Parts: sequence; C-alpha cells; structure tokens
Amino acid sequence: PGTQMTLKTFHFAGVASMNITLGVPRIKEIINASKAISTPIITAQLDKDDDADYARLVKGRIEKTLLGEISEYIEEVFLPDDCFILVKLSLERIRLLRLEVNAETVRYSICTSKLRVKPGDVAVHGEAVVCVTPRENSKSSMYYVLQFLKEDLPKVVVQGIPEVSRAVIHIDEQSGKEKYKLLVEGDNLRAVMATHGVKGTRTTSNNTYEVEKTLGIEAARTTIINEIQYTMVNHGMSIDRRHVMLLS
Amino acid sequence: DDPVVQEIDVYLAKSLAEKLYLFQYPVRPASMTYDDIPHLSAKIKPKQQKVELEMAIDTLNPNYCRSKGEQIALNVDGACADETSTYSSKLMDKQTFCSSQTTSNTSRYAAALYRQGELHLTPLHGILQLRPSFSYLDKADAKHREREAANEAGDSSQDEAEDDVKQITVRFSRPESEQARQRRVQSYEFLQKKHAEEPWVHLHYYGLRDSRSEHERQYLLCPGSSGVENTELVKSPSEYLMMLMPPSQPSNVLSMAQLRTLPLADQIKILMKNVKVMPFANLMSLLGPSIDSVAVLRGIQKVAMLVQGNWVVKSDILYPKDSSSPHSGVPAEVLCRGRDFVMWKFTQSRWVVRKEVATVTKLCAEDVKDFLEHMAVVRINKGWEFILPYDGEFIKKHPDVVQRQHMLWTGIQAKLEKVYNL
Amino acid sequence: INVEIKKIMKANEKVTSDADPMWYLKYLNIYVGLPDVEESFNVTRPVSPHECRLRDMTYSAPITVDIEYTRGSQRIIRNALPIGRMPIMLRSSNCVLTGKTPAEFAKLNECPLDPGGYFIVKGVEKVILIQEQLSKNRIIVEADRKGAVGASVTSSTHEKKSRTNMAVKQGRFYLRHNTLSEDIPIVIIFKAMGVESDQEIVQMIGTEEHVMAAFGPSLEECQKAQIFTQMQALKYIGNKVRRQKTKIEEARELLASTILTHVPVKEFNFRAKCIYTAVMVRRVILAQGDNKVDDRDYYGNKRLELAGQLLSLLFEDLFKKFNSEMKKIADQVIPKQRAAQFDVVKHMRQDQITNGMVNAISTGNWSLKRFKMDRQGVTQVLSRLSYISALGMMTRISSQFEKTRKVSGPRSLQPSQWGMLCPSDTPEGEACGLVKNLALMTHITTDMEDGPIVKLASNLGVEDVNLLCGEELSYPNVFLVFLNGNILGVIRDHKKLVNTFRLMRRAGYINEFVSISTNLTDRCVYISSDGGRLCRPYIIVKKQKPAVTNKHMEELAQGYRNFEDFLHESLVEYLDVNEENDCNIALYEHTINKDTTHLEIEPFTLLGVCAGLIPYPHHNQSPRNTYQCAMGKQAMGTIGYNQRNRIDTLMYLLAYPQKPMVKTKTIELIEFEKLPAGQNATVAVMSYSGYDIEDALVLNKASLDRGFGRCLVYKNAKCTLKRYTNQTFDK
Amino acid sequence: ETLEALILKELSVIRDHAGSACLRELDKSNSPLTMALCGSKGSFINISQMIACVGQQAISGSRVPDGFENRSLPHFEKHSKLPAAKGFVANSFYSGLTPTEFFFHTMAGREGLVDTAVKTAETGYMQRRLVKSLEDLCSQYDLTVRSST
Amino acid sequence: LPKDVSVAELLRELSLTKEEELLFLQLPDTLPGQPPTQDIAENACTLADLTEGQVGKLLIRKSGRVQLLLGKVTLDVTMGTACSFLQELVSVGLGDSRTGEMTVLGHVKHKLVCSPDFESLLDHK
Amino acid sequence: MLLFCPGCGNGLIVEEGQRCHRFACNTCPYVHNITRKVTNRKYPKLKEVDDVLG
Amino acid sequence: ENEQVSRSQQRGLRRVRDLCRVLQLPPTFEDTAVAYYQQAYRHSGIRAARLQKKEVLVGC
Amino acid sequence: RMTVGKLIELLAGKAGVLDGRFHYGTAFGGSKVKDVCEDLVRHGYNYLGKDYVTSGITGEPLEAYIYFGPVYYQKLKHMVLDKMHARARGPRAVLTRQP
Amino acid sequence: ADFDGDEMNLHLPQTEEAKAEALVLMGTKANLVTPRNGEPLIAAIQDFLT
Ligand SMILES: Nc1nc2c(ncn2[C@@H]2O[C@H](COP(=O)(O)OP(=O)(O)OP(=O)(O)O)[C@@H](O)[C@H]2O)c(=O)[nH]1
Ligand SMILES: Nc1ncnc2c1ncn2[C@@H]1O[C@H](COP(=O)(O)OP(=O)(O)OP(=O)(O)O)C[C@H]1O
Ligand SMILES: [Zn+2]
Repeated sequence: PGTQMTLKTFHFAGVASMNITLGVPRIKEIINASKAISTPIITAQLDKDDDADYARLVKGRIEKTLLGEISEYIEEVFLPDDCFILVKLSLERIRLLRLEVNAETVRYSICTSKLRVKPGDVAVHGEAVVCVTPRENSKSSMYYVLQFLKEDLPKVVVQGIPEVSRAVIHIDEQSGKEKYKLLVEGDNLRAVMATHGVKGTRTTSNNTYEVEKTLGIEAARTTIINEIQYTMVNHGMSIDRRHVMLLS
Repeated sequence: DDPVVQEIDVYLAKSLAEKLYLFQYPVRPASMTYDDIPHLSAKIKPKQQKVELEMAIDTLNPNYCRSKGEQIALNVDGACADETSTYSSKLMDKQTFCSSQTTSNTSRYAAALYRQGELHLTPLHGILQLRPSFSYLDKADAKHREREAANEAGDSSQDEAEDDVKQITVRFSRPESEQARQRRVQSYEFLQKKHAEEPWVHLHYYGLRDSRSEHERQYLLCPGSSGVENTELVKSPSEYLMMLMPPSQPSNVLSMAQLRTLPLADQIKILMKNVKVMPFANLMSLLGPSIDSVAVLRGIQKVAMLVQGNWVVKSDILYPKDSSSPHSGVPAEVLCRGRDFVMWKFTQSRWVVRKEVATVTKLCAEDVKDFLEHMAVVRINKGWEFILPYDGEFIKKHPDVVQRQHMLWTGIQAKLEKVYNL
Repeated sequence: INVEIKKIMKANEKVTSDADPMWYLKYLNIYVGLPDVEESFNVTRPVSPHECRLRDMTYSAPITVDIEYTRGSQRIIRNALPIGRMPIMLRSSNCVLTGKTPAEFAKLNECPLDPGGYFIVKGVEKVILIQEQLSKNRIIVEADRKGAVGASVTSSTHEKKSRTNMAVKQGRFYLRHNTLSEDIPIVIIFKAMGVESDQEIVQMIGTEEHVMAAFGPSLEECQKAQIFTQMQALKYIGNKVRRQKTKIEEARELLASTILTHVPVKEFNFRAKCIYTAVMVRRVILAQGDNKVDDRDYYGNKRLELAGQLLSLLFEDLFKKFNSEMKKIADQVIPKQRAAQFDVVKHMRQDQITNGMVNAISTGNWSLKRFKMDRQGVTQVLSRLSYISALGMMTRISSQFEKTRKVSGPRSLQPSQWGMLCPSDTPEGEACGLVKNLALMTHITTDMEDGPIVKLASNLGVEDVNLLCGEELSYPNVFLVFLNGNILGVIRDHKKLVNTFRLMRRAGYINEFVSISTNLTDRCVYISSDGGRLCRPYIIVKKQKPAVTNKHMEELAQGYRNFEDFLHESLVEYLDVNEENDCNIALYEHTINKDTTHLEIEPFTLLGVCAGLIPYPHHNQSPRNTYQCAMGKQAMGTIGYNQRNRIDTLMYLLAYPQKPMVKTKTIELIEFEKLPAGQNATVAVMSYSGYDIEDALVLNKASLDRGFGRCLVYKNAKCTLKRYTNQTFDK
Repeated sequence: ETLEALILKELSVIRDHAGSACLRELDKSNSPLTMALCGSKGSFINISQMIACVGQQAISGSRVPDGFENRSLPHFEKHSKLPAAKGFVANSFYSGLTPTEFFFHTMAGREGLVDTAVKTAETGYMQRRLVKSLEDLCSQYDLTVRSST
Repeated sequence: LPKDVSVAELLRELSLTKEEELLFLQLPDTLPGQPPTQDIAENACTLADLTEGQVGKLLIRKSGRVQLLLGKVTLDVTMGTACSFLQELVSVGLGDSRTGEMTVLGHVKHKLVCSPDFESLLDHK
Repeated sequence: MLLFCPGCGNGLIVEEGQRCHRFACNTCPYVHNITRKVTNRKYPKLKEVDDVLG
Repeated sequence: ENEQVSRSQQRGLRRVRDLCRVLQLPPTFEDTAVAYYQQAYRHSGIRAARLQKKEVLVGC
Repeated sequence: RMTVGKLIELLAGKAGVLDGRFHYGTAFGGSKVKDVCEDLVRHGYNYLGKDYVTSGITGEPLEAYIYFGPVYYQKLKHMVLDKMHARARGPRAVLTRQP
Repeated sequence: ADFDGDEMNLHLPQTEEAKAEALVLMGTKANLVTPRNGEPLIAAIQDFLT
C-alpha cells in the first residue's frame, strides 16, 4: 500500500482547513511511535451537541487565549508619581467569544512564571483595567524592565490549556440531527477530557504516546488500529483488520 | 507645454568656490538648530578635510544631571591634575562633534541661493557629516588603565627601589617583504598616523545671528548684467552626448552601421556579395541619398553585371581564386564559368532549363541548383524565372551603361562558346 | 583562449623569490598556437580530430610564451618557450575544423553536421556540461529549521568567499560568521563600523512603528552591556574572534575585508557596509511579518558557468602552482648550487600543465585548493548513440545539488524556465529535475566592464548613499538601486530611470546584455551585468504595434539586413528573467493589448532540441513527451558522413534509414532530416492475435525479411603492444 | 482562499458539464467509450480531457503558484487571478493546447514524475524496516502467534 | 506632509512669499561646455571652469515640467530626496594661514537634481 | 516609545530622580523630567470569532 | 626500496625526471632513464664522485 | 495516455504520402486537421484514416474499420540479444566465493 | 509488468525438496489472491476485458 498510495493532497476530511499529514509520512510516524507528532488532532464530543452557544463556550474554555488577543490596548504610562503598564480588556469581545475571563482571572493568571512578579505589583482599579507595576529584582535588572514586560506580557495565558494551540467546532449534518464536536490541534488529551462540558467517554486522539499515557495500552492499541485503518481508507485502498491488529 | 511663466535666470559665483563647506547633522532634526548653542572653536585641516567642533552646553538648565556630570568628569579626568582636561570645571561642559567625509570629489555639487528672479550657483569645496564623537570615554578608559597600573604598583605600602633597568631591546629594522610592507601601508594605524601628522588649525565660530553672517552672505552673488551670452556652454546635443558617454576605445558578419562606416566601394561590394540581386534604385535607397548616383554606378559596375535591367554580382566576387565548391570541391574557376553561363542564358531568355544548364556545364545537380536559387525562383510548367521583373527604367536612363554591359556580355558569350564549344 | 588567458598571464606576469634579490621572471605574452602532435621526433605536425580519435591521443596545441629573466644580473630574454599543452575544442577559433567547407571536412575525415564543441583526450570525447549555481553577492531571506526567518549572504570575490548569516532566534539580530567564536548582536557591529549613534542606527534600520517595535530588543540587549564606543565594540569583536591592541586590529581587518567582501571600502570607511547591513535588517524585519520568503528555485538568481570560466579557473590555479614550484626550486638551487648562475629554463617543467589539463578533462574531478572547490562529474563521455543524442547531450545543464536530498523544490518545473530551458526534456530516473536542456532560442551573457553603466547611473541623478542618512531609505518613494549586489545608491521615480536606461540600451551606448529589473515589494532596482545570465530575444512593441514589420521581414529574407541589424535598430532586444519579471510579453499578435511591451517571436521555440522531434507535442501528455525525449536520446540511426571511418567502442546504425514524413521546423533547422534515426512504416492501430496486450506490437515477417528494421552493431577490439623498461617488447 | 475555492468549483462544474455533454453526444460503438465502459483502460475523465476539455491543472492540490512577482508568467497582468492565467486549460488535446497550458501540464507532469518516482525510496525503506521488524512472528499449532523467543 | 513638486515649490516661493531660500541642487558630472582656456581632451567640465555671469535659464512649462536651458541642450530638474535632518550651509574662509572665519550663510531644506534629457539627446540625432 | 538624546542620540531609559521620574541617558548627564501623562498604545489584534467549520 | 636511498641519489633522480619532463619525453623514456641511472649508481666509482660527475651522469 | 498527437501525425503522414508533400507538426501550430481531411477526400481515401479492411485469417471483412497510416517508428539500442543472460556455476569472487 | 523492455529474472532450483516447495507454496494456481485483502490479482487485463 505504501507504493500504491500516491500521496495526494486537498484531503481536509471535509473541513477545507487544518492540513494533516496523511499517507506514507503518517504511517511512518505511527510505526515510529514518536512522543511528539506533526499536526496532532483530538476529537471530543459534547454533552449538548445541538446548541452552538455551549459549543463555543467549551471552545473558549479549552483553547489558549493570550492577554494580547483579548485586551484592546496595553499602554506603558509613566505618571509623575510612578510608571506602570495599563491593560484595557475588551469586555465586548470577551462576551462575544463567551469567555469566562474577568479582571480577577487576569490578575490571577499574571504573576505565574513571569520573572516572579509579586501579587502586590498587579492591581485592579476599574472593571476591565489591569495595572502592573514591576520592581527592580537586583539581578542585573533595573526599573527599565517595562520593555521586557511589554514584550512577554501579551503572550501570557489567561484561560485555556497551554498545550492546546487551536480548537475548532466541527459540525456533522446527519439527516437525523446536526451535531457539534471539538477538533483540537493540541497534544494534551487529559486536559481536554478534564475540562468541563467535554464528554470524556468519547474523546479520541491521534498521538499514540498521549493515548498510551492517558487511557492505557489497550486504548493506545485501539487508537493505533483506528488511525491506520482511517489513513489507509482515505486513499481508497482497504486492508484486512487482522494485519493492523497483529502490528499493534 | 510651453514656458508660460517662471523664466528664471541662473548666475554663477566663484567668490566662495574654495571656501564653501556643507556640514550636515544626520542626528539633529531641522527643527532644532545650533544657533543658541555657544560655540568655542573648530579644529580643521586644509588637506584631508576633517573638522571637529568644540562647543559649550548649559548646566543650570533642568535637562542636566549635575551628579552624573560630576561622575563623568571624575571618570574622564583626575582629581585635581588639570594639566590635560577635557573639561575646564568638574562638569561636562564641552561637546565634541566629529566630521565624516562623504565623497572625495564634490565638483558636481553646488549650493543654489534663490532670489527674486535669479538663482546663484556656488561650487562646494567639501561636504561633511557631523556626528557626536565619543573620545572622552576612550580617555576615561586610559585613565582607568593607568589607575589600575598605579594600584598594582603601589599594592605595598613602601615600594623599594626596583632595579628594572631597561635592557637594550633594540629590535632589528628587518627588511620587510613587499607583501608585509603593503599590509602595513594599508593598515588602519598607518593611515591614522598619516592623517595625524598633518597639523591642526583652530578657527572661531560666528553664528547666523552675528552681523558677519549677513555681511558675508552677499558674496554668493556676482556682479553682472541680466542678459549675457555665455561664451562657453554652446556645444551641440551630439557633442554633449559624446562627452557624457565616451567610447570604450557567414559573409553577413558586418552590421548596417559597420557597413556604412566603410568606403562606398567596400559597401557596394559587401551588399552585392550578400544579396546578389538588387535594383539600382534599391541600392541607392539602401546606401543613402547623400551619395552620388555616378559614384554608386562606378562602384557597382566593377563588382556587378546588368541582367534584364537588374544588377547581379560577378562570379569571382562570390568565389575567390583560393575558394572551391563546398559540395563537390571543384576549383572556383569552373564555378565562375558556370555562373557566367547561367547569367548569359538568363540574359538571352527569361526561362532557363536546369537540365539543359547541367548537361551543358557538365556540372553536378547541387551546384546548378545553388546557382539557380541565387538569382531565380522555381515556376511550375515554366522552369526557372528571374526573381526580379524587367526594369526598363534604368535601361532607358543609362543607355551608355547598357551598351557597355551589352558588349561585355557579348565578350563573355564569345568566351563561353570558345570554352564549352556551344 | 583569447582574452581570459591573457588576463591571467598579466595578473601572474611577474614572479620572484625572496632570497637573492634582483632576480625575477617576467612573462610578456602567452600564445596557444594551432593544434599539433608531439609524435614526430621533436617535430610538430598538424593532426586532425579523427586521427586523434583513431590513435587514442589528445587533440591539444602547444602553449608557448615569451619571457625574460636575470641569470647573473644580465637580462636574458626568450621569444618562444613551450610551457604546456591546452586541449583545443573542436570548431573553435584556432581549431582546424573552423572556416572549412564540406569538401575539406571530407578530406579531413570529419562530418560537417557534427556539432563539435567537445574535447578529445586519449581518444574519448568528453563534454563539459553547463554547471548551475546560485547568484553570488545577494541577500537571501529564508526560514531556518526551527522556523526562524533569517537572512544569509555569500560574498564571493576574486580571492575569498565567505557566507555570513543573521538570525532572530531570540527576537534580536545575531550575526554569524565562520571567523567568530559566537554570534554577536548587530548593534555592536554597527558601533564597531563607525556609526555609534543609536539614533542613526534606528534611522538606518527604519522609521516604521513595527520596525522600531521589532528592533527594540536589540537596542535593549546592547544597552545591557557597556559597549557604547567603536573601541569597545572592536575589543569585544576581537575577543570573540577565533585564532588563525592586536585583537582590535584583527577585528577591524575582519570587519573591513573578511565580512561582506563584495562591499568595497575606500579607506576603512564602513559607510557602505553599514548601509548594506541596515538594508538587510530592514528586509529581515519586513519578512518577519507577511511570509514573503524568497525561493531558491527562482532561476532569476541563477548563474550558469560555461566551460570557459572553469577552464580559466583551472589554468589560473595551475599557473599559480607552477609559479610556486619555480620559486621553491629557485630558492633551493640559487643559494648553494655553485658559482654557475642558475636560470629557470633548466627547470621549466612543460608537462605539469599538460598533465593537469588532461586529468581534469578525463577524470572529471576538479579539486582547486586555492578556491576550496571539489567538484565531480564535470566531464562526461559524449554519447554517440545518434546525432540527436549527441546534439541533446551537448546542451545539457547540471545542478549544484547533485542528488544530495529529495527536496522536490528544484526538481520541479518553475515558471522561470519560460523560453530558456526545455520544460519537457528531462532524463527519466533518479536525475529527474536536476538535468535539464536549453531551449531552441536562448543565450548566455558574459561579463562586461560596468564602467559606462556606472557612469550613466551616476549621471542620471543617482544620489550618493554617503551624502544622506539612512532615514531616506524608509520613504515609500525612495527606491534603492543595486549594481551586482552592491548598493549603487538611491533614486526617486524609478520609472523614469528604467525608461531612460532601456532607451539607452536600445540605442546601443550600453551593452544589450545588461539587465535591469525592478521589485516594488522591496523598492529595489537591480542592474545585472555579470556573465552566465540567461537571456532571450523579444520583439519590441510600442503603442499596440510591434516594431518589426513585413517590410523588415522581406528585407531580412532578401539579405539586406540581419539579426544584428535588427538588434541595432531597436527592433529586437534581449530580455533576462528578472527583466521579463517586470515587462509584459505577448504570445501572438491578436493577444497584444494596451499593456504590452514585448512580443513572443515563436511559441514552439519553448521546446528544446530533443523535444522538437515530437510531431504535434501540444496534443500529447507531458510524461509522454518526457519518455519520447528519453528514448530519442538513445534512438538508433546514422551519426554522420564519417561513421564508416569512425571507430568507437559501441555504435548502432540502421540499414535503410528514412526521413520522417511529418517533420518539424526544429528538424529542418537542426538538419536532422539529413541524418534520420528511424523509418516510416504503414502501421494499423488494432488488436491482432492478442500478442499486443500491454504496449506490445506485432511485426510482419515479410516486412522484416525485406530489410525493415535491419540494424548493424559495430564494436571495437583494441590491443596494445608496448615496450617495458628493459629492452624487450610484446610480439 | 474563498475566491480560490469558488473558482476551482466553477472550473470543476464546467469540466463535469463538458464531460457529460461529450458522453451524451458520442454515439455507441466508439472505441474509447466502449473501453471506458468495460473498464479495460481509460475512463470518462480521460475521454473528456482528450475530447471535450482538460481539467484544472492542480499542483499540490492548488492552482499554479505565482513563479514571477505577483503572477505565474509575464504574459499575464500582475495580480491577475483569472482561470487561464492561473492554470485553466480551455482547449482540449484534440484542438491543441496553448503554450501556457502546455507549460502548466508539464509542470504538473514534472510534479507527478518526481512524486511517484522518488517517493518510492520512502516506501522501500518503510517496507525494509517493517519486514526486518516483523520477520520473527509465526503461527503455531496451538492457534497462538508467538515470536522467536 | 504631501510630496511637493519643483514647479509648485518655485511658485509658492516666488508668488506666495518673497523671502529668499537656500537650495541645494545636484548637477551632472560633465556640463555641456568646454573649459575656457584651462589647458584641456573631452575632459569633465564643472562649475570650477566656468566664469561668472548668466550661464543658463530655468523654464517651467505646463503640466509641471521644470527644465534648465544651459545652452543648446535642456536638462530636467526634479525633487531629490526629502531631507528632514538639520543642514547648515557654512563658508570656512581661511583668510590667514593661522586663523580663519566660519560664516553660517543659512539653512538648507530642499534638494534638487538636474538630469540630462537623454530622450531628447537621442531623438535629436 | 523609543526616545533618543538630542545631544548624542543614544537610547533614553526611564529612571527615578530626586523629584520625579525622568528620561535619562547612560552616556551623558542629559535628563528630561516628566510633566504630563505620556502613553504609548499598540492596539494588539484581537482574536476574531472563529465560526463553525462545515 | 626508496628507503635505502641517500639525498644525493634522490636529487639525481629528481634532476633526471625534471630534464626528461622538460624535454617532453614519454614516461617510458623517464622510466628507462631512472633505471639506467640506478644501474650506474650501483657502482662505487660513480657513487662517490664529483657533483659535476653526477650531473654528467644524469646527462649521459 | 491521451496521445491524440500520434493520430494527428498518422493522418498528416497519410495525407503527405498521398499528395506528395511534407506536412509540418510544429508545436502550437502546423497543418490543421481540416487540410489533411481535404487532402484525403480529394485523393479518394476516408477523411478519418479508417479504411475498409478484410481479415487475412478468415478472409471475411471486419465489423469495424481499421486505422491505417504511416507512422515514423524508430528502433532503440535495447536489444534482447544483448540483454539475454544465463549464468551457470561460472567463476566467483576472491573475497567472497559468490558469483 | 507492462512489456516495455522490463528485464525479469529466472531461477532453477537445484534440489527436489526446493522444487516441490516452490511448486506447492509458490504455485500460480494457489496464489491467485493476495493476502492483503483477498482480492484476486491474476485475472483479465486490457485486450481481454474489452
Ligand atoms: N547505464 C548506466 N548509466 C550510468 C551509470 N553511472 C552513471 N551513469 C550515467 O552517467 C552518470 C553518472 O556517472 P557517474 O556516477 O558520475 O560516474 P562516477 O560515479 O563519477 O565514476 P566515479 O568517479 O568513479 O564515481 C548519470 O547521469 C547516468 O545517466 C551506470 O552505472 N549505468
Ligand atoms: N526506481 C524504481 N523503483 C522501482 N520500480 C521502478 C523504478 N523505476 C521504474 N520502475 C518500474 O517501472 C514501472 C513504472 O511505470 P509507471 O510509473 O507505472 O508508468 P509510467 O512510467 O508513468 O508510464 P507513463 O508515463 O504513465 O506512460 C513500475 C516499476 O516496476
Ligand atoms: Zn544621551
């Protein structure tokens, strides 16, 4: 089948996006069982698959949302009394994306693996205003660290799993009913299954290492078998399941 | 698009041709100027222009840090040495702007002073870029080095008399190879020493607000009438083009220009050797109307023959004496005889039979084919016809030439009847 | 053999030794002479290529030179001294085949239709394929293994070649060079190259908000350290320099000569180099956003090195080696030999250059130590399977990759190959995509002086880059102008500049091979004048009407004008890849619209020699044409009119060859109809007896008996009877 | 990408309609049609390409990329996303292909060649590894697959 | 700040206002003239060889064309690189070998470039 | 933003003096006290609402 | 061999080869010349001879 | 394989050998199909190349017309006589005793 | 194969046991189907289906 396959393209599996490696490279990665694979996929089912609001809610919950992607402007203001960075959160975009993120959650996210900023440095004045006032650490650093702050602050995670990089809402339009599911391009199945609103009993992943580490060796075997069968069927050629079972 | 208005005149001034410099500050915007900054002096050199300005900056202003000034002063200079100090007081008072040379020759650049109805141009003797130099830092580094040396020497309370007599370490002035000598000459240290060998000249500064500025600003003008015809600047466009772009220093290898650049005789010879069929009118049109018709006739009569009003190149011109047939290898004389016989047959009758020509000349097929294609075309049910029609205009215009060509063809016919026994 | 050899001889005209001064050896003029053979006893005799092939010898000419030296302080001159033997290419200027008629070719036992252009050494026919490489002295922005979009530049001058890169691995620009211990920030190099003002550095990098935001980290990293002066920067650089203030001097020397060799400095004036690195950083910043990454497969940045450049480099290297050997022999002989004055003529080894050339042409492996160039497969045996095979192998092009990785990028057919290389002609196998053939109509440019080009550029108002700061480089209307990778300067309204340059080139004051291209995304006008660039002729179109007319075509047919006259009359002009990238071309007259500058001469010329044999190729598939070319490269047929006297290790001829009935204009041009490689048979498309199931065919017994398909295989059996050291011989 | 997908869909619809028209107008007893019906060799796709119209030349599952600056070939205007300027082949093999169409087909041809031909090394290495790894198992008599150990 | 043109610049400098202005123009390398009695050769003829007086005229045609008639030929004047940094024009006269005088004549704001009309030079002959 | 000293042109850093915060250089005594509010907005691109795929 | 050879014999052989190559003589002639030179050097009278003697030996 | 070029070449060659001419197969041009069809119908042969043919084995006419015409076939150097190989015990290699 | 010049190999066993094993296990009549999915590979081809 490796020679029979021509390594075609445009096979987005019906989403017209999320280019996934399929064919001989995918079979190679599977037989190698590398800990980190290219373009990993995670398919998760929803408890409320008919409502799009809950789907977008769980999407925002699982997907990583940086501070710069939700704040409308971050300005380093140097008032004659003190210098500090003021972040203005766009509550409009927050409520549009249905993210349960507020000034308190932003403050809690701050001070986590960021040059050890103490809780007293960050403060809240308004409803969507965040004031960060750093201090000299004496470790070859002075008050002129607001530049490093402006650089590394917009990329701070305020909500979502750090491992998850992108998540989309896939829709199946079966005549019986139109259902929704989550397609995550991440490498963390445990977090997706632990997040609220995700039917962890019907969550599948493409990374054999993660499947083994999370659901066990039998789950890893089943996932390998299913992935090989799907990758082989995508090319129109069929193989007896006994071969893939023996391989797994 | 005509010059309806704005017919401004241009004048030239040579008063400040060798005394005009263009100093530009790449780091100072045009908004803020140095008119209010009191200057102190300017070091310069006549050759290898590199000017260094020495100014003074205020201290009582709120934009100056006195503590850091004292710090930098104590770092660049000693405590109370004051024999060679970059600053008079214990604060940073003087600033150093060093000049960088943009180009060696600045003759193509000129300053244009615009007035009401005239524009005066003055050449520039030099253009320099002034930038804030950092030499007090190097002096502070040297100061710190000597201080560290003094500390290492006085590490002990009382330093006994050191018997460090300088032995005679006179190194050899070894003969430096050519490569090493060129490397030393091209080294940055050698060029720096050569530049430093030239003595400096100190000049005073006169701001734009001084009366001397307006007093000397008038030298950019020149006394002259409004309308004066310049003796020079009267070269033609062709001459200007030749000045601004001076020169660097098959048989159709020569182009049309390379052909025209040759004498008329060689031009006609090459044209005939290339085409082998062309009317006199076409030859005149190709050579040009400025050449004389009698000259063109005399040139073509020596390397061509008249055939039915048209001109055909002679056979020897195409086949030199040292050449041979490229297909059969027969000598050039036989090819010339065959071509002459073909031309005679064409002159006697417009229709020539390839089989008859071959049977007569006793030549192969390819040679006859080439001879016929050189001056005729194939016609079905008629044989070979001359490529050009009968040109009677030239025959009627030049009757003497017609008689000369007729007698020449009669002689050629006699020779052919004697050779081939027709 | 006419100009480059003389230039090399002039460059290496004088050679002397350190010991015993006042001694030297000055060459005055080098000659190549006509092809001769050293068979006779110290006598020269003209030898033909066919005789060389028969006797298994080399077809070379004796290299002679005139010299002058000082034996005992008395100047002694020699007007003619042999020093080597240069294999002469067939149909060259000095070859015996040039300027000969078919009768003389028959007398010399050579085919007139033979393409020639190949060397004959030891009887075997070797051809120097055209090597393809990337253009030198050019900034290339590309992504790293980790995805970092960095820049690289391989500055290659006549002496050294150095590739320096710049990465943004940690948000700041680190410059990497092979002579540095660790990559250092770019701001330190800026401060070391004279420009110490951070304001000036920022103005040179760019004045855009995003540019400043992206460059901030570099300024911060620089301010973190105590590097603020040129002296401190040079000290840091020297400390970071590897082993080969002394450190400061070495750092300055590496910054002036080693790094960016193509950027010249008048006298330790790094203004041009600073502007160059600033433009490079600006391009890197602009690429760090929109993914406008340059591709390597774009042939507009490729350079083809013909056999001339390779032979020139080899001759220069061999001459340098010979000079070094002579200097060593002198240093060893003159000081302690005897009172008898020593001269070079007694050690002027004449076989060194001959053996070097013979080996470089036969083995094909070229190892130039002075340039650190180790190439293989340069020369290949000329395939004499057929005239078409030889004519197609003569016009092949080898790639620089040489099957180092299955990249699939360069192996693919790029749109840049329009009119230059044959799209369909490509060997089928592992070398698919790396071995290509030239188109039917194309040309390779040579090197010019560039003097008048620079003069016209300076006279057209190009402002000096040293007169203004780098802030002007950030304006939208100020376009940079580059000359062979070197920043020629800045300009405004590049349309006028390009129009005037093209008009002057068409007039003829500038060489027609100088290419001019403009890229608006970067605002850069490149003026290319180096050799090896691919060009194609095109008819000039002005105001919806081509310049060439029926009258001009009739004059050409009658012989009044030629292609050179067309070129001179601003009717047809050569266009490069980079020039056609900006110019508009039309395929036919009906396709000409208002926005058109050139017209295609002929469409079929897109195909190559091997592809021209395909009758009606546009009605078939591409793999079909590829296999057809691959099989024509091995087809059976007559080689030439001297195939009977020719003796090769393996030859295939046909009994009754016939010319095709459906012949192409390419066939008529290459004169393949005179030497066909097949026969026309009355084929009937049908199934018969089931013996033609999968691509097989059924032949007729009577047809085969009557002589159809009869072939002749000619093999050569060679035996040598040589004399050994002892006075004995094989009998 | 939306415009790209719309243009590709329109070209595919045109191709399908042309193929249907050719199949409906072609009369029985035709050799290509009979062979495509019986499945011996060829298909309706090839029949329509060689009779009605050639399909969109897709390189790596997309239109012809812009080799030159903002355009595939100099013969088309800059920033021009027309079908004939991006890879569409309006003429058929019977009527003859234009220069640009033939060049795109050769480009697609080159793509095919390289892919199949040098990919095979990939499958050769994969098969070598798989066999060297799985050459130890065998079916025993007790209906249990066991390794060599 | 929109990009100005030479015609509008001269118009607003002459009509809208009357105050003088210092301009900096870049002339070609070789001028269309001969060094008057300068001991030669077809060498470069710069302003250092020409004398004082009227040497040329500045014409402004319709459509914004700005030409310079410097004899039989006519160059074209265009707006050079718009410099925004400080440019102070000064004359450093070394009246004495020991002491001189630096006089700031004015400030330079605009830059012009004069180029030969190669199109005209070619279509003339 | 990125400010430079008019004297030398080096980068200016924000520090705290004896009266009020000020921009100062590391190579000259030049300083500049802050009188009114100074801001430098960037307007980072917000995350658009990813619609359903299918 | 080539190890029990002195610098004088090595210089003689190198001079023989250099002259054979300057005269553009074939490698067969070069081999015969070096062989005859070794055969002559085998003797002691020529082994311990003059510099001009060994030069003329190369020549002969 | 969509080799309509072969059919076009065959038709052009038939027309050429019938009318005593040499048709051109130039890329992106050449002689069209209409000209060769006109030549065939003028010389009396079918305008599509197919001609009435009779089976030589059974002697009866075929139900479908055969496509006859001249095609330029070229023989390759690949010969079965040279590619035929049969190895007996034969010699072996010194290092490893194998063929 | 496609009969386009492909060169195939032919081997002759030198043992009766090897001969029997080749005829039984590697028999063409016994290997008419592939072990991948059981589809028959030895069947009709072009010029036979039509
Ligand atoms: N039929 C055949 N063709 C070959 C073979 N080797 C090379 N060729 C052809 O000629 C080329 C390469 O020959 P090389 O591999 O370079 O010869 P070489 O390897 O350099 O010889 P070495 O320097 O000893 O390695 C390819 O382009 C092939 O088309 C071969 O073994 N058989
Ligand atoms: N490198 C190779 N490795 C293995 N087999 C090869 C190789 N090269 C050729 N072959 C043999 O040749 C065959 C390839 O033919 P295939 O690619 O299917 O047709 P093709 O060459 O595309 O012909 P068309 O162009 O379709 O007419 C299959 C394989 O057994
Ligand atoms: Zn400062």
